[PDB]
Amino acid sequence: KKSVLAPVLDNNPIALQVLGVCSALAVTTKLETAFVMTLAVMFVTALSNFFVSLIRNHIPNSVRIIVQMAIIASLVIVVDQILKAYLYDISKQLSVFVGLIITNCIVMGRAEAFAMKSEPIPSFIDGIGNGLGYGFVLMTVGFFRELLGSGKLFGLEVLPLISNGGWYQPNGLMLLAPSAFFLIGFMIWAIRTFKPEQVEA
Amino acid sequence: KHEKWFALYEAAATLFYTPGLVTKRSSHVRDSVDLKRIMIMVWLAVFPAMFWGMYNAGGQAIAALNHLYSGDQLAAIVAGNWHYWLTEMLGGTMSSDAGWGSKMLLGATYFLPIYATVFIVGGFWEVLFCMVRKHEVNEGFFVTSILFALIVPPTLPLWQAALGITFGVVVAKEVFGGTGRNFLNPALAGRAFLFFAYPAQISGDLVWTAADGYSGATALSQWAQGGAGALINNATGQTITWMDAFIGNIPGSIGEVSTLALMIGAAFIVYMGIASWRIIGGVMIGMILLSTLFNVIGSDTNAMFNMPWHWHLVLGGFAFGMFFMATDPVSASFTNSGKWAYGILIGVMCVLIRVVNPAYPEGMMLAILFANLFAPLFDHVVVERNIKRRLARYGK
Amino acid sequence: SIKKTLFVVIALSLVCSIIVSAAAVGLRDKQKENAALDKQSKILQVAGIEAKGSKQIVELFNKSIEPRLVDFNTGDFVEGDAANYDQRKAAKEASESIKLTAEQDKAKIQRRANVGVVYLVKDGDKTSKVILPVHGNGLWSMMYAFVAVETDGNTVSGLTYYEQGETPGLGGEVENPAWRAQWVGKKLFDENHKPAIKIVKGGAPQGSEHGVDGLSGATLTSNGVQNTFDFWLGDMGFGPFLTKVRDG
Amino acid sequence: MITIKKGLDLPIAGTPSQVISDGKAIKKVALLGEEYVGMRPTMHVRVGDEVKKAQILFEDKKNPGVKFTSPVSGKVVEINRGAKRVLQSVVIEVAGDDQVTFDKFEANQLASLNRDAIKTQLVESGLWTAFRTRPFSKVPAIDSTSEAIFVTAMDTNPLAAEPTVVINEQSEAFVAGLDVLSALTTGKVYVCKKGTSLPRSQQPNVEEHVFDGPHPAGLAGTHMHFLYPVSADHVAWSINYQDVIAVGQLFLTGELYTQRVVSLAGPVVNKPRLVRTVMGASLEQLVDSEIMPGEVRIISGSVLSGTKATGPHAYLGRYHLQVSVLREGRDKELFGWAMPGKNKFSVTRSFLGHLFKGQVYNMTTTTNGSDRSMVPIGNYEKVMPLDMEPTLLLRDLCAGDSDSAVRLGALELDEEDLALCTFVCPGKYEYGQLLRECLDKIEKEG
Amino acid sequence: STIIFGVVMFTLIILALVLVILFAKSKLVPTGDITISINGDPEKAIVTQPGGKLLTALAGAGVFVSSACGGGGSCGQCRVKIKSGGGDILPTELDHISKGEAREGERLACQVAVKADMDLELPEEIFGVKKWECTVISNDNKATFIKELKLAIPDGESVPFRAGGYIQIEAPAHHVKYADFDVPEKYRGDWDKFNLFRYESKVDEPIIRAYSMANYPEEFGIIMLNVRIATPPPNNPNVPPGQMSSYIWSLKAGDKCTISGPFGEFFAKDTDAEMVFIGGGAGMAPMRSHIFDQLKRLKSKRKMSYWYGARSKREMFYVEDFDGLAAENDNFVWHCALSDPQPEDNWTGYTGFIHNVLYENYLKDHEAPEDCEYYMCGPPMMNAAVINMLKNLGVEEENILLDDFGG
Amino acid sequence: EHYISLLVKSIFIENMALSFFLGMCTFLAVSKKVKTSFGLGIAVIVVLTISVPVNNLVYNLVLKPDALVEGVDLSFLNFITFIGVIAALVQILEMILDRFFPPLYNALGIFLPLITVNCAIFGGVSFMVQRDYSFAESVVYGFGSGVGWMLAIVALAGIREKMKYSDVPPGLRGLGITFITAGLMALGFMSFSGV
Ligand SMILES: Cc1cc2nc3c(=O)[nH]c(=O)nc-3n(C[C@H](O)[C@H](O)[C@H](O)COP(=O)(O)OP(=O)(O)OC[C@H]3O[C@@H](n4cnc5c(N)ncnc54)[C@H](O)[C@@H]3O)c2cc1C
Ligand SMILES: Cc1cc2nc3c(=O)[nH]c(=O)nc-3n(C[C@H](O)[C@H](O)[C@H](O)CO)c2cc1C
Ligand code: FES
Ligand code: FES
Repeated sequence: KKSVLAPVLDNNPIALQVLGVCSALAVTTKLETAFVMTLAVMFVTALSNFFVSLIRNHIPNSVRIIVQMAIIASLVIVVDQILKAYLYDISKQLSVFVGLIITNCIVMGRAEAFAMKSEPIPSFIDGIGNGLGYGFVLMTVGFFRELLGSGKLFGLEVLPLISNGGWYQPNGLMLLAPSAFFLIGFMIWAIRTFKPEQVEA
Repeated sequence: KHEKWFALYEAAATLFYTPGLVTKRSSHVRDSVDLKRIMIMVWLAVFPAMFWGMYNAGGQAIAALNHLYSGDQLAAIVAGNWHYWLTEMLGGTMSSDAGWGSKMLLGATYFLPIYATVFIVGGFWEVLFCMVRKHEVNEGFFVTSILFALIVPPTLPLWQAALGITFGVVVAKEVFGGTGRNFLNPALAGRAFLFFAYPAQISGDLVWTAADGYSGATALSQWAQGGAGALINNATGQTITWMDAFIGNIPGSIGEVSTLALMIGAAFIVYMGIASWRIIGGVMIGMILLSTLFNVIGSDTNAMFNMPWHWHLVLGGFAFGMFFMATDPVSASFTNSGKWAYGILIGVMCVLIRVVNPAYPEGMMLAILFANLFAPLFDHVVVERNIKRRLARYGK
Repeated sequence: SIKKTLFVVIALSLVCSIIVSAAAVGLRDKQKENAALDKQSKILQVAGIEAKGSKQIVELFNKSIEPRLVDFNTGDFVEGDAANYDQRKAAKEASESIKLTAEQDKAKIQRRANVGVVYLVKDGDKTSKVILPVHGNGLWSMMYAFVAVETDGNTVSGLTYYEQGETPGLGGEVENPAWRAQWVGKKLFDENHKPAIKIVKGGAPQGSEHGVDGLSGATLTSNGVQNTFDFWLGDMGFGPFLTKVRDG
Repeated sequence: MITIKKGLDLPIAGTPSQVISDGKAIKKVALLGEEYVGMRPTMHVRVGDEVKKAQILFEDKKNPGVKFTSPVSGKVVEINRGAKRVLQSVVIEVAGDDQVTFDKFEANQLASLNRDAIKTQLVESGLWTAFRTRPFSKVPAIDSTSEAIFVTAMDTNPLAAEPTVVINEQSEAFVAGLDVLSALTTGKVYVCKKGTSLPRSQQPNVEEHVFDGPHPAGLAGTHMHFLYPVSADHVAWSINYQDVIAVGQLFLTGELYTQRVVSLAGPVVNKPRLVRTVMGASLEQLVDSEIMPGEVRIISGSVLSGTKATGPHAYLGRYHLQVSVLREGRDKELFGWAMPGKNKFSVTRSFLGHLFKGQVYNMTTTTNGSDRSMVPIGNYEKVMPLDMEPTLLLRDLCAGDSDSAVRLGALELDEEDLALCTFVCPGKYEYGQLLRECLDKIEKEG
Repeated sequence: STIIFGVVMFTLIILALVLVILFAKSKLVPTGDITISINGDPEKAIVTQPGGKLLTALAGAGVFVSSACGGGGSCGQCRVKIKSGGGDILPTELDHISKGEAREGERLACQVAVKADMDLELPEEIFGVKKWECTVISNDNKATFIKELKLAIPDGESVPFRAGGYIQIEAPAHHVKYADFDVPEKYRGDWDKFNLFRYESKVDEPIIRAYSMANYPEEFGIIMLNVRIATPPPNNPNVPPGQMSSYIWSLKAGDKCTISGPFGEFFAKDTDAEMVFIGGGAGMAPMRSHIFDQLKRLKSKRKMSYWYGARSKREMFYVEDFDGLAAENDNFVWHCALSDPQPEDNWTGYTGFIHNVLYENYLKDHEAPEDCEYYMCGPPMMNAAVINMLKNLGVEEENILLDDFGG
Repeated sequence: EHYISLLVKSIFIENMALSFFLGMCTFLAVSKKVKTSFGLGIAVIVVLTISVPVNNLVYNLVLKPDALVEGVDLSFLNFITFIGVIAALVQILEMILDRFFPPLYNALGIFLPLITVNCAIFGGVSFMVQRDYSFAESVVYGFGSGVGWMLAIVALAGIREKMKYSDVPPGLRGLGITFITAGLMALGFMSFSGV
């Protein structure tokens, strides 16, 4: 339990580490896409970590990148096939970042730092925990962005819009690039104020 | 008690009276210039622009109302908007025969609320940051607030102004340490926040004239639509001459319209040395060069290609941005050659956005932000060349 | 030991290869249905037919919608795999597309497919309306839409912008149900058989035969829509086909 | 020859009469510990000890072999130490005439003396402390040598003495000192002066360079930047004209020469003028009965770069050849920052004062504002004639970036060089202290 | 059919990529074993295959480099002079190596990656590292939390060390219980109070630690160490106890202990200035080595004072030796300050913290405290207090020598 | 020609860093010194201009639907066929530089490890695939994307060097202020969005 929750606030992959930022600023526009991305990242990272741990003893070590990318890419391709089969609209919304999950620095970070020198079960659980932390950041950013940019949560109208005879005027910036940057920065600010040990000297 | 308010109290005490501080070391005699006087000089430089902006906004609103409505209908609308009947109660008249006094009063009714809201909200954020961080309140917020209030449509909602100034002060300035420690322009940061977050209230045809129910495109949009021949003032039905744009008798933000008032204030501050004439010269050089290039190339489908440089100067917020926004010293480059490059980049980028960017009729703010991003690179190039000279002992 | 490294990488690239290839091939058929049902649902929505769920969508689309291919140059029906026709891909190839000049390219589309796909909605054994896919360049990105034309060939029964990248609130109002519903009852052509649908800036007069209110503060997107409807109803667009529909 | 156009001449009222007179008798002299950069004293005397003219008072732990000798013969009365037992000063009450003599040579052989002999005599007499290595403004090491010794024969500091007047009466001593320096230097001696004629040394090593322009032209750092650019591996020594006269007198008469001509000046000096005194003369006694009533600040050296003369530090500096007395500007004015500055001096043109050309301002010590973050408006570039980017270097100094500051030329600057940048700073930053901190960090890490 | 074609194309592409990588590695990367010259002697030149850190290659050879943090580049005790090769200095090294030493060529072997021919100028001390399997003479308690480990070197030989130096003791995997420790009843009060006997230490792999000597060079044939028990802190009792400290406290007479060295960098300055020694806890070990070395070997006449901080009388030790030195040497004096003397101590001397007593009694009236050389070693709190007090007295950091135990 | 328009699109209008949030982990990490940021920019330029055309060839000659055997498309092997090629080319470039071009290896090869299978490279190649680009167009697009990414990272490095004087609140120091700076950079860079 401690290791699963460790990368949520104590060692968050995006707040403390800088892994997985690229997907955070792109798929957070909607909570549906953000949540599906969290699930996909958790699944891919956990399975890749488990397999790499299973093959953590006999690897070329000369094409290390090729081998540790083959498993990740196969898993990401299978996940892409599933997402295009089930939840095709979500796959379309994710656009190209479904593929980028192979290069998502979280997966390699936990494949090399942990899965290469750990037992398969703890490697899988650590991958699940890191995916959970990344998805926590993703869901917070996406919640704020969707709520303040469309007045909707998971596609359900929460704040009535003037265009639909409501009262709330959507904030367009929440649907653009800088909003994700600012939200991540301020979330890091809050996390590091509540956890001063992470403050950088 | 009340120590938590000390940071604010001192700000008042230092504002009314100069501190009795004396030099402790280094040079025992200091220059009479202080940040307070520089900020107040910049604040006074836009006073002619602010007053003429109020007058122009009032005149445009009155002309549009008289051109649209008449008779009892006019009275009804005058009773429907608090600006109009507040002007009436104060002695002003909404009729076409209104003098300069009534127009200025209506412009005040439209501007003073925005300026007051911006000042209060931004000052609350600044003072909150100072008290929480045990800093001393700076005077840059005065210039930031006035400039932000002078670059928004007269019909901007008060809450939108509050959000814009909050973004410009907190995200762009305070998180970077406050006055003198940021790299972006707070006023333009807030204006861009409003530009990209609530484009409906800071763009189009229904916001640049204070007359409710009136839809009129500005000079820049009209030029883009149909070239120089399309520059017609619907409210008065009279063509917008170059002199009209230069004086500032056109729809637009409060204080941006008049190139003459901005020229006077900019000349005063530039003579005082507060504003870098190198940045202004660079902006002029870039705008002139790119405008002449586009004119030479020409275009049968894009009218903007045929706009002369002098029309670029007097249209939109080019003058205001060049004088009181491009000259922001903190966001500008810190080297003279870097200042020239920064100004040239600002001018070129503004002309590019004006001409070859259909989405944005004007690109002064976007150009300034883009050049703010790259001013450190010009500084880096200049210092690298200087260091290369130094390592050669200056050829000695 | 290069031997062991090569053997292990080969075995890995065999097992993961089998997994990936089997997953891709097995789901390939399903990928087609899932991709198609979105456009089918959009056709049902514009057609005025209500459908919920994939099964209902496919059933109703097969029961009531007949896709067909039309030649723009001659405005006549042609034989082909209309159900499996990709107009977007066809427009990108010189064999099944033509390059539009500056004068003819009113909608600012680089290439126009030689053969387009329409959808006949038939209440019974006879067609009740025709859904035409019309697309044109907007302010930010290409906007695609379906327009429902009555059998008379002049009246528009509905409109839906199923693909449009524009600023929400300003340019995204094409998705607003009220603006789309404002198109119902409008006439595409005038008495002379010339395009007449106009997007009036500032609000069209009430009851106008061809006047539709433009998007507020979004003159550029409205101009793009007007250019789209003027080009696609012209001689080089669906004009001849609509004339044939008018005469049967 | 070399003309400076970027600078600022402070027009402070009370310019010296440029006539040398006899100053008040001095019955107390002192040596200031903090006047020397990076000096950790090892005391050789105690309170009540009797010292001769050139008897060692304390030695340098960081610079072994460097001897700080007394300026006058007398009895040590006190050894003032401040925070952390830092040697604030050593005070000697003048008494008697006992002196320590050295070798004396004729003027026709000073150019042919061995370098080691010159170094030994200078170090023993304590005159070696006159020199200053530019990269860090420290006294040169005993065994070290330099290929560029800069004789600052010009004084452009506000209310500064005219070096021509002082030199004309000690021409023989100045020429002897120039010859001694020419023999001492490994390379050349740079006599940086104004257009006015000064005594010339026939030695080819000595070269005269004319610098014309505002105050910065008269600082040693500017001369080195324009003639012998300095770096970590290129060290240039600096010495003032009066110290050159002292060297000449030491090598001619064989006795330490401590007489100096210092300009007593300032808005509150009744009769500003050049007065003869001794090294480290007591400023409290020097300015006795020569100051207007009121609270005033006495400064050793120029107002732009000087030391407050109060308590332990109320003694003439080793490298200071001028006393400036200012008024304490502790009065608070209502909206004083918004009034038309008819009597306000500023590098910018935001005050009416600049309109009245030729005006003289009774400048006080008031900061004319509060501490604020640096907001460049081009003042630093206006007042910095060196081939540097002053604004970015000052930002480096403020941020403590020692490496970046060095890359931009911090090694070539002394606290006096940045005095004008401190003067024209809207934020009221004391760049001298920041530069000294950065240089100390560089020396410690290096 | 599609599956097979896709599979074969997949295998072909991956195999081609990996084959290109392998062929490039073979043709481009010289597999020839690297050679590093140590001190310029051909005999000491070490031929090691590419890969690994410099510290491992040096340890494999006959030259041993002191290392505490290991392969982390954190302690900085493995500094080496790399005249050529090794590339640039990585950022982590600069944290422990200053710019001037970087110019000289000081680098961390544990952090330096061996990838090309390198030239090294390791000193004689690092070159001349020797090991001994000494026999434990006695491990009696000299205080509540300090034990004196006496080691008889084999064959009566002596470690060629210098006063203030230290050695490195290595321990294998073991298991010890605090109950087994032979703690005299006189020193069992605190152990019983805090139930310190509960703790047990288990080590699964060989480890090595540093420890200073309590004997000066002429004390032939013996090595004396003052080892403090690194018990878990009271605020964190459940954390594992000190590994090496517990291991040494578990040793008894006749046990065999493996040591290596000598090492050290805290050495007396060669000057005639006065010397002020400040000691706390285990700091008595190195400290003693100096004073005796100053009087027995060097026979120096420098004025010397020693000041030891302690809690109670029982915490003190070596009283007879220092008292005899003071009686036989008029230029040496010593004092002990007890922070909390016990009623049974019947103490009438200095009380409180050592730094306060030293300042009030000696440095306050000292005419030139800055001219004295201060050697100091003790607990981190005492260390910080003493350093702050001395700095407030104007003593430069050079005159202040600290033997930081890392506590 | 159309190549110049494509280059300007890939540099300014379509910026891989700010407009697409690609390479942020490295873009927000090594964006501390202008020199290192410039070096990584050159490395990204080289890797992109070498990978985009090679992957374009592989896609147009092997993975293109109905290009080897009629009735079969190997589109499901896109992501991996690109990632493996990118990794192989990056490592090969590193090794050739280290053996033949020591100065280039130190200037460029040092930063390749970070670039290996980097997010930006795969993003650029996948965007190339999502569109129809010829070999010359692919080369121009890759070089332009690399130059735009270098521009963004170098500008951020310069901004951070300038910020060295800033007094950032604790907690925002380091990553948080860098994120806010990147957000402001994107706000500035959206000027070309309408183009
Ligand atoms: C040059 C030098 C000379 C030295 N000389 C001496 C000397 O003369 N005498 C001497 O006694 N020492 C000396 N030392 C220190 C010695 O090397 C050891 O640091 C010390 O003896 C501790 O030994 P240990 O391995 O048992 O402690 P460690 O195993 O390092 O334990 C450290 C402390 O932390 C606690 N701890 C362990 N794990 C945790 C955890 N997870 N959380 C919290 N706390 C934890 C332990 O209980 C213990 O109290 C010297 C060091 C150096 C560098
Ligand atoms: C000549 C001058 C121009 C300024 N222009 C602006 C501006 O356009 N916007 C703004 O917010 N602050 C402006 N300021 C105030 C301040 O310098 C600016 O906010 C800095 O970016 C932060 O202090 C200006 C100050 C001066 C002296
Ligand atoms: S072993 Fe610690 S620095 Fe190398
Ligand atoms: S750079 Fe790390 S996820 Fe893209």
